[PDB]
Amino acid sequence: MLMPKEDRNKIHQYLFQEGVVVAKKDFNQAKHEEIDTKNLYVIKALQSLTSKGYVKTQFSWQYYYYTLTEEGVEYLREYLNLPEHIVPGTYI
Amino acid sequence: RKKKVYTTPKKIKHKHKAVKLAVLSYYKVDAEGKVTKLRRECSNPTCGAGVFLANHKDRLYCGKCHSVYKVNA
Amino acid sequence: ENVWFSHPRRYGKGSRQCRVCSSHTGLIRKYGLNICRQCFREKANDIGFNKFR
Amino acid sequence: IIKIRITLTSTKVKQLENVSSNIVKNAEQHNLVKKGPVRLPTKVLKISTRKTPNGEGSKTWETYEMRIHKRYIDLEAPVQIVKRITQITIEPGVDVEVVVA
Amino acid sequence: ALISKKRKLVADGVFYAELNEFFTRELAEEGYSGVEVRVTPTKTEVIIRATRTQDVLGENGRRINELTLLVQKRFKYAPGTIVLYAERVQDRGLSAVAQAESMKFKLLNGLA
RNA sequence: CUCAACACGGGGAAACUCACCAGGUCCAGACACAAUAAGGAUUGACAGAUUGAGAGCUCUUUCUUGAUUUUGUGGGUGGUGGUGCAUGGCCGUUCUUAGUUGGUGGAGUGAUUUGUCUGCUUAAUUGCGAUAACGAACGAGACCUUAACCUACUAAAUAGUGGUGCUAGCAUUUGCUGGUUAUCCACUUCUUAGAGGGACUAUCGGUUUCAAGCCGAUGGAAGUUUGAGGCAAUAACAGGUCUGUGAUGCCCUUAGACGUUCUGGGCCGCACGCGCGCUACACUGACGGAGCCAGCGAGUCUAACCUUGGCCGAGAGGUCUUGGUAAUCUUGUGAAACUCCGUCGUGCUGGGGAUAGAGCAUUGUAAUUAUUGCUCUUCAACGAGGAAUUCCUAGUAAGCGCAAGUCAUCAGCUUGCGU
Repeated sequence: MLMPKEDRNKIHQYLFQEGVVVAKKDFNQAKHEEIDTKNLYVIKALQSLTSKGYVKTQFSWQYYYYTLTEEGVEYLREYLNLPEHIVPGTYI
Repeated sequence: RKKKVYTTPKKIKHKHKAVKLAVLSYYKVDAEGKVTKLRRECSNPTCGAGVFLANHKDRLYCGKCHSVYKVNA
Repeated sequence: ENVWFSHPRRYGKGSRQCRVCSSHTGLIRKYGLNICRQCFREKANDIGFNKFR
Repeated sequence: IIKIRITLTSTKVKQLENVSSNIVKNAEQHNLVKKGPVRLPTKVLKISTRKTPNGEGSKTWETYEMRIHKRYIDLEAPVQIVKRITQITIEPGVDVEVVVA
Repeated sequence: ALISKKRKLVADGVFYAELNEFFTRELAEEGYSGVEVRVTPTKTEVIIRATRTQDVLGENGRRINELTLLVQKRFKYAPGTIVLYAERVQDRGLSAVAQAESMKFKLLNGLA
């Protein structure tokens, strides 16, 4: 993917912010409903993460389900943020 | 369907490879040390004096825009 | 490339599709169901469509 | 006091009638005029698929039904006791809406 | 609101079937057996019927806070208006869904 | 491709569907390694050429972009590509029937057998009985849904009825027919739907071994298992489906692609043979006025669904509004056959409406290879259909339309419903 760097930042921060992405299996879907980027970018960015680890995907009823694993939460820190921040629902 | 014939002329032709010229960022340099504008800047408020207007033949064309900035001269 | 998905899909079988398998054949869109004939038959029980008479 | 209306809709007979019974039981626990449960005609929602995938075989047809039972009770009550009776009788499978006037 | 009860009651059914197929696919390794929704005012609630609740309820609230987000992202619920519970199973020796998954995973370990 | 393919794939395909044909783009080739590469890995583009094309496709030109890409090596992914004779699931069929199997005992060296049967009876391996078997299990039945009955219970301005006010007409004598969105009161026969009652072949008579049953009459809303379904064994088929599935093994392909997407076209092309049907061959009819009667249902919030009423128009249709998320409005769906009065008058005629010409509209980005509707004109075969052959036993056959599915538009199809 070309996927310009200011759109990795929107995708990767939101995955850090909540820990989950669902995103609607439909390519060329023109501005995904939660992140301000395209829906094709959301599906293909997190395919790159999944093949190397870092996130687990579930597919059901034309929808994806992305869950940030423990090897990905530590990696996504230095990509975007500083330490001692909790991505997932681990925050009580 | 057994095979393909490709009656079109045998075109495995591809795009220009974002044509690799030499170093090109040159306003012009005089001796010690000044520099002056050539291939002048754009009239766009969103082009903050950093873009070069190509002059092909009686055209001034900006590349910051996707398609079209025509201040022709 | 500005012609990539440019054909309109606003009516007819190309626009609608199943919400379980994304097919265009045998769709049921009564009461806004939008499930194929074969998919609906496998999960009519979960929706609440039982077979009495 | 205020004129109220409670509308009940479900697909289960046994789970709905006892909820309306609790509504009326709380209605004459502290007495007030009933306009008791007026049962609307039951709705049968029919889906007639064929039987199969691919069309091989005798042309056999199925019909599936969902039954919608609807009941509305037109009460009047003081403003205080409205919230408690609308919140106590909450049961799975029964959809309750309350119209203010 | 502003939807007819014919389309409302059907949409509740397809919502349940989508949830059920999600948890069969997701909680396959935890012996999932079913769900039921309780559509109430003020946070409609969902109960998960799975044998190993100590696995479904992950470490320190993970693995069900994740599933709470996954449901409300996909079904466009307001935050905090859905909660997910896990009470275990009523006599797992008598559920055919749970005994088929037991039969399935025993086969995948190379049992005769 | 016999039943068990041929209005079947919910298959009524203008694009989309779409798998096929002539062509054009794109990667949506993840990751790992190696190379190029901040003296720039790469990306995008105005105008012109070019192209079906306002595709920067590709080229001319010279701007932009910046480390995500590119190239190569392995892979990854997708596939309505193959194999249904490698499979799952689903379905059809054997099979509109009554059938199937353990345990213990008995017979036989054994495969197997008896149980599971001479007779009678039943829709039924349903029973009475007989009995080297006894006691059982599934199927049938029982069960569930639905249609019939309830002047009984529970009450209903989202269903009615009667009285009452106000009011219209006619008669006038106190009556009859109406209107009045809640004017008010009362009630639940009709309507609705919860809980129930009700049929058990009841009573009587006749038949048989005197049993299981059967037949006739009476009563009853109901006497065929009360009617109709739903459900539905053991064993199977090389039955159908990989073109329902992000069900799936193996094979193939994977960048000039069999992926995907876009413009066009095709699936509808006609010497001809077959299957399901529609309209007919007229007087028990056609046409014109007039009467006027259903039941099942469907319907729109961030989207234009069902549409009343007024106005315009020959019509199709248009327009201004309205009601309805619905026992409330469309809708009493004022359906059609049917009924009454008249015109026709035994003539392929005023039966029939194929084929064709011209116009007006509607859906749609788009109607040519007529989408469909309407108006005028054109007026074909067909005079009751050979051998064959289908379906059907009572609110059934047949006639007659209506709603829904498919749908944006298209119903000569189907699923139901009533007359």
